[PDB]
Amino acid sequence: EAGTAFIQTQQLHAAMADTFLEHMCRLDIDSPPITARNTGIICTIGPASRSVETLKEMIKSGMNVARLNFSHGTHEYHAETIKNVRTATESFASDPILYRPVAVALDTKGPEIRTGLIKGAEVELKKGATLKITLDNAYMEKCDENILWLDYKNICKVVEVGSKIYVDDGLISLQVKQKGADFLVTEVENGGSLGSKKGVNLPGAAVDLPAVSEKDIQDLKFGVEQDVDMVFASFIRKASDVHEVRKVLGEKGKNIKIISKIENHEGVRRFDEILEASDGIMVARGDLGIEIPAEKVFLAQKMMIGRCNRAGKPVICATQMLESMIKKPRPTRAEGSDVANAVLDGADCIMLSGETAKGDYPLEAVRMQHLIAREAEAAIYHLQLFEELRRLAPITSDPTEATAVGAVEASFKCCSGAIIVLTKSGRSAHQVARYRPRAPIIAVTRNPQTARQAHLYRGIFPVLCKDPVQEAWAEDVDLRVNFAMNVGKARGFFKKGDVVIVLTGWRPGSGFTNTMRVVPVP
Amino acid sequence: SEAGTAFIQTQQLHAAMADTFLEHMCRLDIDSPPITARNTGIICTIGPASRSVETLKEMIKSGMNVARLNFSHGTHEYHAETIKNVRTATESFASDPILYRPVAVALDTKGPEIRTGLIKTAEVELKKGATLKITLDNAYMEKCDENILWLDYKNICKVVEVGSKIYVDDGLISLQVKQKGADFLVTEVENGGSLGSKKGVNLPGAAVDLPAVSEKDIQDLKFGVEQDVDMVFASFIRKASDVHEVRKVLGEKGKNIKIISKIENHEGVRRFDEILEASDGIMVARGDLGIEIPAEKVFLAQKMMIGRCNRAGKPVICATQMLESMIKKPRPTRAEGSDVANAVLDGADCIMLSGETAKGDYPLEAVRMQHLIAREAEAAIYHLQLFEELRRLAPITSDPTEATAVGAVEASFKCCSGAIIVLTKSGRSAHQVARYRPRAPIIAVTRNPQTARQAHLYRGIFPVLCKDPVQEAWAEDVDLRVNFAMNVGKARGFFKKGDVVIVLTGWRPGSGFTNTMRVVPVP
Amino acid sequence: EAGTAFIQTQQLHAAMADTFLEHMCRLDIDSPPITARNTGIICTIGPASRSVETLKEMIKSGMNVARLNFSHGTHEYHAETIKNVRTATESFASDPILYRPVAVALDTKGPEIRTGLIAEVELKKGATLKITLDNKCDENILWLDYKNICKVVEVGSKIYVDDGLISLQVKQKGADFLVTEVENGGSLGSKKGVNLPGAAVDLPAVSEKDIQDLKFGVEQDVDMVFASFIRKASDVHEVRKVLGEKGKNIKIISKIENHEGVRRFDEILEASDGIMVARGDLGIEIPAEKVFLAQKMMIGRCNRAGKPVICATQMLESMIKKPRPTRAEGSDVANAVLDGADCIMLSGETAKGDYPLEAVRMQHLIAREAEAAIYHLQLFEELRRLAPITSDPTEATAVGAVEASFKCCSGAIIVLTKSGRSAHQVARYRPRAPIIAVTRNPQTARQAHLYRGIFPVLCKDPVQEAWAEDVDLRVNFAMNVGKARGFFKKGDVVIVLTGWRPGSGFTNTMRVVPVP
Repeated sequence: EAGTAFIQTQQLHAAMADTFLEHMCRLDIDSPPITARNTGIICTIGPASRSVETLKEMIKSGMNVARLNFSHGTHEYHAETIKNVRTATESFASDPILYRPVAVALDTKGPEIRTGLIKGAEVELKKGATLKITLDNAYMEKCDENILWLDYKNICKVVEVGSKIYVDDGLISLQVKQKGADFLVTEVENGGSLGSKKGVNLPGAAVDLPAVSEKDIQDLKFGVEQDVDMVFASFIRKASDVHEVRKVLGEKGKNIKIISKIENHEGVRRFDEILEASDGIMVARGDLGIEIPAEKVFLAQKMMIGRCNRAGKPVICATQMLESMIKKPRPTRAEGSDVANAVLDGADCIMLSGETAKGDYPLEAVRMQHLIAREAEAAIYHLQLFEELRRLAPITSDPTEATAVGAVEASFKCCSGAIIVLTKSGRSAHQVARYRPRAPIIAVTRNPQTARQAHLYRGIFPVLCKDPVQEAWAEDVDLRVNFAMNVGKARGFFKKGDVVIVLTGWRPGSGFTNTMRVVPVP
Repeated sequence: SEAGTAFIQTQQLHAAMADTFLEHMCRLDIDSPPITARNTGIICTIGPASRSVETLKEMIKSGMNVARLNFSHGTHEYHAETIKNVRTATESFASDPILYRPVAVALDTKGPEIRTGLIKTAEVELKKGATLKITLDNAYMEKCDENILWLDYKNICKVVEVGSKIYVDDGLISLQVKQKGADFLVTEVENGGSLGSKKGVNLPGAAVDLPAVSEKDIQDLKFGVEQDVDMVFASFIRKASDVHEVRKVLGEKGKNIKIISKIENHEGVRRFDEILEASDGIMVARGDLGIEIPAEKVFLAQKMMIGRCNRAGKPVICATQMLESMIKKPRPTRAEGSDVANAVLDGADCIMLSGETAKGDYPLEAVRMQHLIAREAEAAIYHLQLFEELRRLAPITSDPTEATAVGAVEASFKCCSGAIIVLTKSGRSAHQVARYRPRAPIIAVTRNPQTARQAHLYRGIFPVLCKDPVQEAWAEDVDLRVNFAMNVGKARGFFKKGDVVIVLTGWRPGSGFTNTMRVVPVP
Repeated sequence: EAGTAFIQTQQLHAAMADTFLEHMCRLDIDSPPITARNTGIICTIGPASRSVETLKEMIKSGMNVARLNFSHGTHEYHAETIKNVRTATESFASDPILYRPVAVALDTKGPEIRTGLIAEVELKKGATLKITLDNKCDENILWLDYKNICKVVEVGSKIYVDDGLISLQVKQKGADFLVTEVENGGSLGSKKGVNLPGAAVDLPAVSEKDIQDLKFGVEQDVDMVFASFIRKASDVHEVRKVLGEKGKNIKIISKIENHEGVRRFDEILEASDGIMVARGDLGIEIPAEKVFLAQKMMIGRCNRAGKPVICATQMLESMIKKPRPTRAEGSDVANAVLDGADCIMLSGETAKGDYPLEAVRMQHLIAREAEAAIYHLQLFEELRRLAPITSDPTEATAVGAVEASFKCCSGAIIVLTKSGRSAHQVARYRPRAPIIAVTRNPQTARQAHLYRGIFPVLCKDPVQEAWAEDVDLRVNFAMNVGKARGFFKKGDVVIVLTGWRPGSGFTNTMRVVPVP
């Protein structure tokens, strides 16, 4: 096999139900899944998971993307994580059929509001009471109940009367009564224990902090040097923030995908322009949950995933996934359901955080994610997804687009085992993925970066062809198609006598993946 | 460059197809030019008014796709020279392959007939209410008059009852049978009129037992094979065994000749399904049906038969009483414009003109007018619904050609393509596309001359005959054929630089299936 | 049973086909029709048909509306026709189950350009012909009574003569004479009709004579007016003005007879109560390759608006001399029905031909056969999707009635209506089941015939003191009419529309009711 996630046996000839309701009634928990796991698994690599050995096991169990969290660590430390990721990835390269591309993602620390120290270190903040938030440094090393300092100079500009301010990522709540001439005076809504350099969130305030801190500028230039596939850009509030990130990555980093993290109210409010400007979106439920009423976050998640699905842009669901698996070898029922529901809402990828970065069971976390994501696939109602996305786009006439919608249509009609797409940039495979076929998309490419970036898209299984370009265009095609047939047979996607859809250009160095073939598997 | 006037059919590809049939009707505009090409085939009967090489050339230029020969009259030698003139006219355009329009030759048999005897030519006046005795007794063959009538159908009596109608001379004279003898009938003249010598008889509702193929038809079918006709229109088909008989006589030499069954009576309508299964296509002969069946049911029979043909993906031709007024006038009635148009809208693949082109005074104007009406009727077809219904009825399979043909039609609607280009040897791939009824014209590129001619049986196929030799690189042989079809479509005004067309081909030489679809911008 | 059109037996639990194509595929010429005849029949009354005896037989054979052509005849002559129509109609009053309302239609003469008098001269094609106003008939000289042709004709105009049989081409005017050349040839008799292309005709839409005819119609209590030569909204407004206050309930049906009417159709429709498509007149200016489009477009727009549309002219012409129609005529009629026409009108066939009775019965036969080919599922689905999104209770109620009628395979939708409004709303959505509109207003009953699928019945019973008893009595009358006509039987289901509580007028109440 070469890993517990390698073989994902499909059955192609099930009756598709005429209604969503019937699709639900037919679910059967005693039935093994009969579909591939189509959602991407992103794991945060840190102290628990950064050894070459653990990483190999994680790749086997279904990790597609390694996330590096630049909130902590030096460049040296993260360069050594990346090197171990690439060693573990390349250890499977000897067998091109069993090689799984693994992407590297750099997640920036991003703009932050921090308190100043207690004196340096705890203080008890009293339900009711008053607290003055002060702003000049002559009060930074001394806090306690009376006063509190923080580094965001413009708080007073962006806060109004009755605004919430949260301290220590949600713990302490505050209610601003008056803006007191470059000061703030606050009623303690919640109250708890207060420490030093604790994070501050401003629900519904249009924070004025730069798109990119100087620390992020240096971390993004390191990402370019280190050849990363994508960046997760923090606290994105407007289209300009994205353009700034893109400016920093410049010409050398132009092929690096920018995933915008939506972590506050302004980001949700300005989502359309953020989406316009971005390559993808990450929904940070934890951070949204501080910034926005608890009970609206599920609305915000569903909206963002629907809009991304409509634009054909990758969306990653993040934070609070299998967080209990930091300390235990199984997740709760509720975690299972939350993960499942993100896949069912239409997420392309699910990201694991502390569960893989620093906890006691990184391996089991990956495996459990793969199990849940794969079981969720039974409850996806493919017909409706495809029918609605088809119905919700213009004429276009872009040959590659027209051919993508056709391949997906053909995949349903023929109950195909796969859609094989030959692609240099990945674009055709991405265009196929936005129409949400049931069949796996086998994206055959010679470009190693294309192959790694393809993991951002639901349903793309990237395979990296290492064979040189054959002279005769038609036999170069048959060779890449052959490689795909062999992977798909080996992963149990299909077998002899099944049918697959094949997408290609026509003749060498053509503009457009504009050629669709329906091909029996030999 | 226009050597036609049916040749240039300028299409406008970029308007939204309405979301309802009702809205499509509401948006019809008599003041704007048609934006579609003329997709139904035109079949013209060639006779004294049309058989010269010169008239035939202009008939091709005006839209004629198929030359019909009516073997009801004329000798083998008369019909052989007609066929020769059709081919001389057709081949006069071969010098420019872009202007060349394939033209098919169809042979329409006389078929089985019931005929009366002689009036000792002389006529006698039959009067309503009077009694007429019909006798089989041949001692009377030559002495028909106002009291006794001899017919040559020796089984009439087996097949008729008291109450039964008998029509004579194309429905002019009606008799109801009042007493049923063994060798004879006695009947009340219901209608009345002047009865001539050797006139045709119809038995409405009677399961007529004459042979599928007369002695004269066997001779005519063998001549068809020798003359390399493209199709036969077989008369008075009543049941599956009738079609098998025709197929047996055409035999192995005639195996590629298409058999179109003419439905001309009640039994044919009733046994339509078995006839359709056995036939290559169907011709609805409304005039004949009008005698054989209550006049006011014929429109139901037509709609029914055209529907079943569309469902089966088999050509259906509507014939008789099309632009008949144009035998003597240079313009048709409003009613005829409407009846032709409604046969197009019913789903007809082709329309056939008869005396209008065979013997009338304005053969050329009948062709021109048929083309005008058919092209305007196109605006009124709601293409989207036909396709969606045919897609949803089709038996579900994973067969690659069919998935590809359906996909190609789907893409043609979604990209508003200017054409579907299909490279086809036998024509099958192009026929598979046509049966899904795209709005866009199908340009079927073939090197097979016969394939090119027979393609006209299907609505929407514009066949072009590629003359170039087979290139050594398959990919180059494809682009050569595709380029040719591009040149043709540009010249006919189907599309232009910037537009998109759908292209269907195989994948490598021979292989098996036309399983490749490309969405190609027009260079 | 009194008459050949009375019993229209139905079978209800069909299963409608999933596609239009399957619907066509399942047509079967040997099966008797299993639906009522839903299309209205309008007959022109004239010398052959104006006797009480003939009118009675015509009613029994399916005539729903009697058209009076005021192109000819005096007020005295028409008053007597109307009196005969009403005598014949009221002869059936004595059994209310058997009583069929019959409407009277007044068709205006309108403006008419007409030639003079000399035998037939053959205008051989190409050969001169000058027109004169000087109050003589060969290839040079022809006179006509439109004093302003010269003012309205500019070198290159066309002049049609005798119902488009001839077409002359002016290309030199002389402000009193015109010098034409024959463009289309034919034989030319005496005292003919003439037309000009586009909007050239400036003659008033309502003439002094039309004003007198329309006021006559008001005093004779006619149900509808067929307004000739309507070319724009303001022609409709002038007719409505003349009919005025007293004639406010008279339906105005604008006749579309020329290219200009087609061009300005949207405003004519808006301003009219309905439309008549005069195919023959259309075919004078408009070529044969376009007339069928105009017909389909106009019937389509009428259907979308919910306004009655009548197909007229060249229907069963051959039946003027023959007792049977041709195949082509049968098809032409059937195709008007399938196009969505609410009524079909007979002209010379009933007015002056030898077989008035047979032309009616044969119209009925064809219209009833055409019903099998109508795909009611799609009509309703589409008209539902294209209706403006209102909350109007009467509209929601009508749509719900039709939907319940399909779901329940109901034998009928029974509508209790003083004004007919609710029955008209239901007919717009094209149910398969017949609409039995129960009314005590005789005008409502008569005007109902303009709408496809309405069977109007006139309740003669007095109002019951208890409202629910008054409702049950009218519904019971409807059940009886429907059983006698064979629409349904005991054990079937019907849809019933009413108001809630006495003397409303607002029909917002739907019930699903077993046939007892």
